[PDB]
Order: sequence, then C-alpha cells, then structure tokens
Amino acid sequence: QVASGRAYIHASYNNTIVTITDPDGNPITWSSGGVIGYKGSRKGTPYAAQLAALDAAKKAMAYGMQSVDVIVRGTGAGREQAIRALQASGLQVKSIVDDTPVPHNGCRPKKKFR
Amino acid sequence: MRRYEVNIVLNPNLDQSQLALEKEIIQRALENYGARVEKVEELGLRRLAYPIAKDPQGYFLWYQVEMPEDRVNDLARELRIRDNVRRVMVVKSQEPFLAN
Amino acid sequence: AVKKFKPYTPSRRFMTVADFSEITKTEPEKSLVKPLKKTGGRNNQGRITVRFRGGGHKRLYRIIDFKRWDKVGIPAKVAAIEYDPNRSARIALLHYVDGEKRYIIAPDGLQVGQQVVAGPDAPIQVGNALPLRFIPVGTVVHAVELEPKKGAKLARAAGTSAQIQGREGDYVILRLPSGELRKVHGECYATVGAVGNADHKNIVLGKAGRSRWLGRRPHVRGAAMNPVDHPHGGGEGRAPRGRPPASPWGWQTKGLKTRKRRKPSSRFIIARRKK
Amino acid sequence: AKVKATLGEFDLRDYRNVEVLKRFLSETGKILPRRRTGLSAKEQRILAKTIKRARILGLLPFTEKLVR
Amino acid sequence: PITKEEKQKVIQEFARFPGDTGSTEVQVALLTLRINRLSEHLKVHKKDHHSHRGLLMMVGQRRRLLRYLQREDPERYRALIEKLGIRG
Amino acid sequence: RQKRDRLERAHQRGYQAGIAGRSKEMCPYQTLNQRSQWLGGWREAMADRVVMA
RNA sequence: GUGGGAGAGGGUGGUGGAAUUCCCGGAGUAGCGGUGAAAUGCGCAGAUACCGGGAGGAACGCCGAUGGCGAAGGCAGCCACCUGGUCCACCCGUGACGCUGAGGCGCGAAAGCGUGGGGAGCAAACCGGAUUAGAUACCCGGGUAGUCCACGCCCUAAACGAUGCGCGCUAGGUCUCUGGGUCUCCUGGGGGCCGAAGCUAACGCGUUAAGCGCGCCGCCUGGGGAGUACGGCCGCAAGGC
Ligand SMILES: [Mg+2]
Ligand SMILES: [Mg+2]
Ligand SMILES: [Mg+2]
Ligand SMILES: [Mg+2]
Ligand SMILES: [Mg+2]
Ligand SMILES: [Mg+2]
Ligand SMILES: [Mg+2]
Ligand SMILES: [Mg+2]
Ligand SMILES: [Mg+2]
Ligand SMILES: [Mg+2]
Ligand SMILES: [Mg+2]
Ligand SMILES: [Mg+2]
Ligand SMILES: [Mg+2]
Ligand SMILES: [Mg+2]
Ligand SMILES: [Mg+2]
Ligand SMILES: [Mg+2]
Ligand SMILES: [Mg+2]
Ligand SMILES: [Mg+2]
Ligand SMILES: [Mg+2]
Ligand SMILES: [Mg+2]
Ligand SMILES: [Mg+2]
Ligand SMILES: [Mg+2]
Ligand SMILES: [Mg+2]
Ligand SMILES: [Mg+2]
Ligand SMILES: [Mg+2]
Ligand SMILES: [Mg+2]
Ligand SMILES: [Mg+2]
Ligand SMILES: [Mg+2]
Ligand SMILES: [Mg+2]
Ligand SMILES: [Mg+2]
Ligand SMILES: [Mg+2]
Ligand SMILES: [Mg+2]
Ligand SMILES: [Mg+2]
Ligand SMILES: [Mg+2]
Ligand SMILES: [Mg+2]
Ligand SMILES: [Mg+2]
Ligand SMILES: [Mg+2]
Ligand SMILES: [Mg+2]
Ligand SMILES: [Mg+2]
Ligand SMILES: [Mg+2]
Ligand SMILES: [Mg+2]
Ligand SMILES: [Mg+2]
Ligand SMILES: [Mg+2]
Ligand SMILES: [Mg+2]
Repeated sequence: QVASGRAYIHASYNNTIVTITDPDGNPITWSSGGVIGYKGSRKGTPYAAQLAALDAAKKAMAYGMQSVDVIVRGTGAGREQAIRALQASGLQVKSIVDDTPVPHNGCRPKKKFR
Repeated sequence: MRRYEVNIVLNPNLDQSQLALEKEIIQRALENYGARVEKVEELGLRRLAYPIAKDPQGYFLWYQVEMPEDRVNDLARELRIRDNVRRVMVVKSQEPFLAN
Repeated sequence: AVKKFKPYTPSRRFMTVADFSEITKTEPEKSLVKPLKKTGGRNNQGRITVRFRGGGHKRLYRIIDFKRWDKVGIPAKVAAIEYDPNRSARIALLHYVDGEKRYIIAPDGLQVGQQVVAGPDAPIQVGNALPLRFIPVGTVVHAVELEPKKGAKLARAAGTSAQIQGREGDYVILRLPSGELRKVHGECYATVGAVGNADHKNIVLGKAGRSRWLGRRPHVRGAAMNPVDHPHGGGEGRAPRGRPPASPWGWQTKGLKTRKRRKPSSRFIIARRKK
Repeated sequence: AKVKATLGEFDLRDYRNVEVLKRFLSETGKILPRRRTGLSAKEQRILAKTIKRARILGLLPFTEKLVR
Repeated sequence: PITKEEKQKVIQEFARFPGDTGSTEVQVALLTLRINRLSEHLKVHKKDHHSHRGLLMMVGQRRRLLRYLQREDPERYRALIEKLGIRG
Repeated sequence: RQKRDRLERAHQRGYQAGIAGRSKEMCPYQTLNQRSQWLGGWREAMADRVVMA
C-alpha cells in the first residue's frame, strides 16, 4: 500500500478528471465530473470538479493515501474548485505544480482553435 | 583556414579506457581533416538541463581550432559517427561582445 | 536518367531505356562468368510450373559475392562498374589487394578507385560490410544476411535498401524494403548503402517486343479462356467474374492471406507491411 | 529587477556559462522579455541567439513545470 | 568568398597605371571575377534565384562599362575582352 | 485618419488593461490593425509595472 | 578602391526540444468525448485520466514587436558551408561611364497539374449527428485528394500603400531600427506617428507627397453585355494572355 503519493488533475472546458497515483506514477484511484451523478455540460462546472476531486481523495484515503503532490494539467472552469477542495479534503497536499502541455508550435490545431 | 570551436558531449558512464579511446579517435579525426588545435577547455562531466540520451549526466569536451572552411561539415559527421558521441556542435569563432 | 526517344515509330514514342552512366567497363570478367541454364519455367519433370516464361536473350551468369565475410580485413579497390543482365542492380568489380577479384551488387555512390573492406573493424562507408551489431542504428544498409553466415538475402534489388531501427538482445531490428519490421541476427553481415540504379523503376518498356526480350511470354486472362481452363472461363459474350475472382487453381486471388499460419519464422516478425 | 544591472560586466557571445545565462530566463525557462532583461535592442538578439545554442548544448532548460 | 589577396592580385594586373583602383578595365575585371564565381555558384545551386538577380545586375553593369570603354577607346576595349576571355 | 480613434481606443483599452496587478495578456479584438495596439498597449503598461515598482 | 555593420535575404547539408497521433508494457475502472443544449462516435473485447519505452511527420513556443531583410511574391529553432543585396566611414581611383525602358528574359503567394517519394496533425469532396419549414450550410464525430520533399509545369490574386521608376527644391515636433562622430547632442540610411507652406471633390496627403518641377514608361475615356465571343499565342489539363 501507499500513503505518500500524488494526484493528477485533468482540467478541460467540458470536464475535470482526477487521478490519484502512487509516487511511481501508476494510479490508485481516479474520478471525474462524470463519475458522480453528472452528464454533459454539468461535468464542465466548478461544483462538479469539487465532488470529483473529493471522491478522488475520499477513495485515496480508503487505501491509506495521506500525502500527495498535486500536478495540474489543463485550463478548466472546474480547475479552481478542484485544487481547492483537495487541500480541504483532509490531504497532506505536500506541493502544487502546473504541468500543462504546450507545443513549441507543433501540429496545426483544429478549425475551432484557429 | 578559419577558427571554429567544436563542442563534444560524450558518455558519462564510460571507462577511463573507453573515454581515452574516443578522446583519441576524436583527436585523430581532427588531424585528418586539416584541423589544427589552438586550445582545449575540457570540463569533464558537468550535469544537464535535460536527459541527453536518456542520461541526466553528460561528458563535455571542447576545442578551439583552425581548419580549412571547406572541410568542417564532414568533420562533424565523422564526429557523430561514434556510438558514444552524443552532441557535436561546431561554431565559428566570434570575438566577444559585452554589456555593462 | 531514363533516356527517352522521339516518336519516329509508334513504340518509340513511350519506350525509355536506362542511361548506363555509372557503367565503366563493358565485357564481363571471363573468370567470373558461367553459363545460366535457361529453364523456360519447366522443372525437371519437363512440365511448365511457371507460366508465360521463355525465349529471352541469352545470358551469362556473373558470379556474385553474397558472403563477403569470406574475406575479412583485406581491403579492395573498385576496378569497374558493369551491367549484370541477371539482376536489376549494377555490379561492382572488386580488385582485392590479395590479387583475387570478385563482384558485388553496386551500391549507390560507389565510384571506381574507391576502397572498400569488410568486417567489424571496418569504417562505416558505402560499400563496406560489417555484421549488423557493429552498424550504427539509423544507418541504411543493403544485401543483408538473414541468418548468420548463410549469404545475403534481403534488399538486393535496384534502389532497394533496409534500415536499422534499434537493437534488442542478440538481434537488431530492421525495416525491410517492404516496410516489414523484422528482428534479424546481429551476427549477420549487411553492407552499408542503398542498392544503386534507383532509376530502374522509371523504365517504360514501350512495346510487346521488349517484354519478349526479357523472357516474358504473353499472359492470357482467365476471362479469355474456357471453363476447362479457368474459373473465369466462358459465358456467352464477355462476362464479369461471376464469383469471387480466382487463380487458375481455384484459390481466391484478392486479399486471401497466404503465408503459412504456424511458421517458426514469426516471433521474429514484429510488424507486417505496409500500406 | 533589471538583470543587466543586478549582474556585472559580461560577454553574451560565450554560450557556456550557465551561471551568467540562467538568470535570463523566467522560472519556466522562457526567455525573458526586454522589459525584464533591461537589455537593449541589439543586445537581446545576441542574447537569445546564444541562449538557444546552449539550450541545445544542454546547459539551459527548454522548459520547466510551474511550482506553487 | 573572394579574399583580399585574390582581388589585389587581379587589381594590380589590370590597373592602367601603378596606383589604379577604379578605371573601367579594373572595374570590369572585378565584376568579371565576381560574375564567374556566381555563375559556378549557380551551375551548382540552380534553385537560388535571388542571387541570380544580382548576377544580372552585375552582368548589366559590366555591359555599360564595356560599351562606354568601346566608344571612347576601341583597341583598349578589344584588348580587354580577349584578355578576359569575354563576349561570346 | 478618423480611424485613428479606433486605434486610440484599443491601445488605451490595453494600456489600462495592462496596468492592473493582475491583467489578462490574453484579451484583444479579433481584427488585426486594432489588435496591434491593444497587445502592444498591454505591453507598455506591463512594462511600466516593472519600471518604477 | 580601402576599411567596418546590421538583418526571418537566397541555396545545400546536418541537427534540438516541446507537443499531437499510433504501437508495446505497467497501473487502474465506469465512463470518455462533445455542444447553447445534445447526438452520432469511443468504452467492461478495459477506453478517458497517469506512468515508462518506441515509431513517425509536420510546425518551430519564450526571444517577438507597429521590430528586421528582400524588387515583388515573400522570409523565423540552432549549426556550418556556398551566395545576393544594402548601409557607414576615408575622399584614394575612374571621368558623365547617366536616367527610363516598347518587345525580350528571369522571378512570381495559394490553389491546381505530371512523375516518384511521404503522410502525424489538419482538411475541399464524401459519410454520419444535430439545428431547421427544409439545411445539399453555420456546430459535432468521422474522412480522401491536398497540405510536406525532389524534379517539371501552371503564371493567377484585395500580387494593395488599391500610390511606376530616377533626380532636384520646399517648417518642424516626436520614437524606433541601424551605422559614424569632438557622444547631452551632432550627423548618414531605413521604419512609423502629428503636422508649415502647398495639394485635394471631399476624405485625406504632406522630406517615405497625393507639394513644386523635369525625363521616361505603363494604363483611363459612361454602366451592363464581359474579361464574354471570334481569331491568335501559350498550357498535359485546369485555364492564361
Ligand atoms: Mg474533455
Ligand atoms: Mg550509353
Ligand atoms: Mg579455363
Ligand atoms: Mg533432368
Ligand atoms: Mg523424364
Ligand atoms: Mg511508372
Ligand atoms: Mg507481366
Ligand atoms: Mg492478357
Ligand atoms: Mg472464348
Ligand atoms: Mg472451371
Ligand atoms: Mg485441357
Ligand atoms: Mg472438369
Ligand atoms: Mg464466369
Ligand atoms: Mg452480354
Ligand atoms: Mg467470354
Ligand atoms: Mg492456397
Ligand atoms: Mg546573413
Ligand atoms: Mg533541413
Ligand atoms: Mg517525442
Ligand atoms: Mg496500455
Ligand atoms: Mg505514453
Ligand atoms: Mg504581404
Ligand atoms: Mg552576406
Ligand atoms: Mg581627387
Ligand atoms: Mg506559382
Ligand atoms: Mg502549392
Ligand atoms: Mg502533387
Ligand atoms: Mg451532413
Ligand atoms: Mg468537421
Ligand atoms: Mg477531424
Ligand atoms: Mg483533381
Ligand atoms: Mg494592404
Ligand atoms: Mg515597398
Ligand atoms: Mg490592378
Ligand atoms: Mg515601370
Ligand atoms: Mg505619375
Ligand atoms: Mg556610436
Ligand atoms: Mg530618415
Ligand atoms: Mg526596406
Ligand atoms: Mg499624418
Ligand atoms: Mg489625387
Ligand atoms: Mg479598356
Ligand atoms: Mg481570369
Ligand atoms: Mg479562342
């Protein structure tokens, strides 16, 4: 089992997903706006990102996970109430990072993003 | 005949034997293209920003040389040719420019 | 370069021949030829076992060295480049310093008077042969052995070449000319460079005659036959296949995978070709 | 914090001092604007021209993840 | 590129009097040299058009000079293109 | 030329949007000639937070 | 001529990282994706999310900007090699060698075409889902040419500053690039801004003229028909002139 660890926050315009991992990076439990009650545009919200982030913690704790680093990838409207509720979920929250991938001008994006 | 300065990055994990042999092959090759060495700054290991060759550690040489303009590019090929050789960057010598 | 023609006759209009540029010397090494018995696709039974075959121009077989590790460490000079009627490629005449002369399939870029050699100690340059294990990953190479000391099989044809994608254990991983990804024993000799005459493919034969010179007799469609003869035979006045298209032997000829299921040779085949 | 002041007389042609150079990037590794560098026009060119060379050498990072 | 010695080499050869720098014959031979180098540059890289532009400007200039030289002094004109292997 | 005053607006829009603590850096107009101003306007004001402070 | 500069100017070879997709392995589980909202789509045959490894193509973030370079089209990771243009300073040389330019020749964005490569992302056509009275669209999930390289064609454009080129003469103010100097300034060449005089139908222009003059070229002569038809020339075609 594991106690020290880390948690990945996937923050997008349509949803927010979190995965709690072990320090080696292989996940332990995951959750997302979908996972609790919510379909469609509702998952895209801050309030939803909250329960997801919590259900992620509350299921981390059932394994004994205590200490976790938050690594953040996305730009969500659920991004804020996610990191927030993690600190407030009863987790050691030992650090906070933002890893969001960005290209150095890579492949041309879809018409939507032009 | 112009002044360039080669920068070679080699394998961190090499033998004294291995390292010496590459350092030989290098010194060798330079002679063959008509490179005359005007200096060496060799810094040994000196670790990195990112993992060249999946390896945080890296081994740096460097040489300020004088060789015929025409022959330089081939040299850099002949340098990279080695399994251990990792970067090779040659740069023409340009008199320093300072700020405040 | 593909020499073209003015159309002073109907066939001459589209016909094209090679440039024979890289060719230096025009009669073969007398010691190195040997006659090629022409079969006409008949086997020892007398029977045609391969159709539409025969009547080509007479040829002498030029003996080629597909081993090369035969002579390790002894350098050789390139004496000439010659036309070989038995293969798409061109052959290089080597004068070894030993005094012994051999032929090899000429890689692209060989010039006469170049020095080539074979073995582990060998510089990595066009025309030299090393076991694969000493060949830098990402280099393109040809005339590759498949199993060690068994002779070069892969990548001999004009323009072909195969590339080294990485090593794994006692094997290196090659991408064959087809696009197949095959594990191949490290101990196997390959020779650096691509096969020459990459222009071969651009040749337009141009008339029926030319095919006949190359020993290729007219091919007849199953459609143009009768039911005794062929699956597609018969039907009154010019018909569509009328069942899944098949070979004269009755096996399906579009898509039906034919390589043997259980072949021990897999487990070395990483990925099939291609696109 | 204009970094050309906070530092001293130095040559930015030489690409090898990761010391002198690394002050010139934001935490993330992004080359710093002219506002922050306190560099002139002509200078800023000779700067990043050499910075990149070093990033290629492996001495400077291309990027870093943002910490809170 | 052409190096100062190479230039001077030619320059001193075509100079009318010992100290000559300008002087149509010299100017010509200067262009001529940079031309023929460019030609060979082009024979190799055929895909370089911008540089080609220059060649035409150079060739153009050489022409003007040559003409002017011709309508002042023939002879000294006919002396140069033969000495320079020019005007085919 | 009477469209000066679109530039003038949009530069100013940016020059004030720049001086914030914090500003956006991401928030222009979708026309071109107007966006030069707002982003290069957000420039001075983001540079003037450096100078002085 | 001598001596110096700046720059994404062009051509060839090489090389670096970020990211997308696909593939192998691990770890893990009930949804993921997507919109205004949805659906198609993907997912217990184990996806999305996360970790490690590999393949591959394309484009080069921060620097970076109203900035720079080019005659125009246009040009951007970094390295070298080959190469054009252009600026400064010295007042050394030549002695009007000049400007322009019908035809000609070369270049000429994208799309398109031929041959052979290449194909990750994107994406005409195309197939679905929606919205709709319908929706041959806008939005969504797919997807082929094409987009990339070589070579050869094509020769068009809001190819625009809708301003042909060269020289001279006519307030300044301002900030910016890059040279030079007895360095606050002074001064040469680019780039913008407000503006004397003057111009203009007005808008506006204005030492980067649309001012005031000279040289030369190109074009205009009501709208539609029409950049059509006929002829000619060019192109593989499209189609151009
Ligand atoms: Mg999403
Ligand atoms: Mg011949
Ligand atoms: Mg005999
Ligand atoms: Mg028999
Ligand atoms: Mg018998
Ligand atoms: Mg063909
Ligand atoms: Mg056949
Ligand atoms: Mg037939
Ligand atoms: Mg019949
Ligand atoms: Mg039958
Ligand atoms: Mg029969
Ligand atoms: Mg029967
Ligand atoms: Mg039938
Ligand atoms: Mg019928
Ligand atoms: Mg029939
Ligand atoms: Mg069968
Ligand atoms: Mg340059
Ligand atoms: Mg390249
Ligand atoms: Mg990668
Ligand atoms: Mg997997
Ligand atoms: Mg991965
Ligand atoms: Mg433009
Ligand atoms: Mg230059
Ligand atoms: Mg004088
Ligand atoms: Mg074109
Ligand atoms: Mg195109
Ligand atoms: Mg094509
Ligand atoms: Mg539809
Ligand atoms: Mg679509
Ligand atoms: Mg798509
Ligand atoms: Mg078509
Ligand atoms: Mg315009
Ligand atoms: Mg202009
Ligand atoms: Mg017009
Ligand atoms: Mg004109
Ligand atoms: Mg006029
Ligand atoms: Mg100065
Ligand atoms: Mg000026
Ligand atoms: Mg300009
Ligand atoms: Mg004005
Ligand atoms: Mg007017
Ligand atoms: Mg008219
Ligand atoms: Mg038209
Ligand atoms: Mg007609």
